[PDB]
Amino acid sequence: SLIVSTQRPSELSPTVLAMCSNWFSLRLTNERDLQALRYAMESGNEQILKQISGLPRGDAVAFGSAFNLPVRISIN
Amino acid sequence: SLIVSTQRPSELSPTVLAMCSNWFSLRLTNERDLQALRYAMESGNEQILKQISGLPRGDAVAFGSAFNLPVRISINQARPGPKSSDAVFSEEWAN
Amino acid sequence: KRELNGYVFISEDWRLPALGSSAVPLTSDFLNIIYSIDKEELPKAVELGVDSRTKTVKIFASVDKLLSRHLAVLGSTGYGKSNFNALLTRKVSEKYPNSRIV
Ligand SMILES: Nc1ncnc2c1ncn2[C@@H]1O[C@H](COP(=O)(O)OP(=O)(O)O)[C@@H](O)[C@H]1O
Ligand SMILES: [Mg+2]
Repeated sequence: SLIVSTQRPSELSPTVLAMCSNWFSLRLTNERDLQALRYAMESGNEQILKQISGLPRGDAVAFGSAFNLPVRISIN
Repeated sequence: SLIVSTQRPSELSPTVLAMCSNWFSLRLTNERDLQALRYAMESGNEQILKQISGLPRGDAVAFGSAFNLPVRISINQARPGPKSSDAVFSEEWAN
Repeated sequence: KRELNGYVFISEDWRLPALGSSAVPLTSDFLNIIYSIDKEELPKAVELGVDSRTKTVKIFASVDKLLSRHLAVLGSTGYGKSNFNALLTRKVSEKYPNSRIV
């Protein structure tokens, strides 16, 4: 098991991005991290990604192989 | 006969993918794979290759010299079928 | 247009008719003229096949005009390049095999 909580994953080879099970995206502004996240991000989801600029406090989006369709998750 | 099986055609060698005279293609997941997968076809078109992303389990797309026109075929489930050799965390956590 | 006692086909494409002129279909008699040779290479012509849309008019070609420069035959893999090559070179290169195919 490898669950790495980091903010600079670009130092990891991009080939490993294919074996992940769920993708998380908080407020991202820096070019490299967001570009790497989009580099292996499931197609068909553009509207929710571009609207991140208007996210209120504590708002986030989370989905992946466990979430069949896109969800806006606010953790209780 | 040589049969090539993989899950990343876009990262595969172009000549490896081109040593085929018939085709039976199943689901391919990522969208970025289609960039180099667009060359994979030899006797087909684009109207039927765009529905591989949504192909469910067990179905396939067949085109070649043995078919008049490309078809989407629902292959029957094999009896008996394959088995699994990997456990689940719940079985171990039972103690 | 008429020349002496028959007709001839020209390949100029800026002449247009006038308003109110009637429209007629083309008969096989006028279709023969469009797909013919220049009245002088008839004894030196080879028959290849027939047109597709109407399958009524034959096609002839000049020996000197064909086998004088580069000639190319195209196709696709798994589509008959071997088959089409064999058939076409069979029907074209019978009487005069003296040409070179390295
Ligand atoms: N005498 C014939 N009559 C009818 N069909 C023919 C004849 N000879 C060849 N063909 C057709 O031409 C096709 C040639 O394709 P093929 O040679 O298999 O392609 P490739 O050589 O690129 O694999 C065949 O499908 C065959 O049905
Ligand atoms: Mg061939």
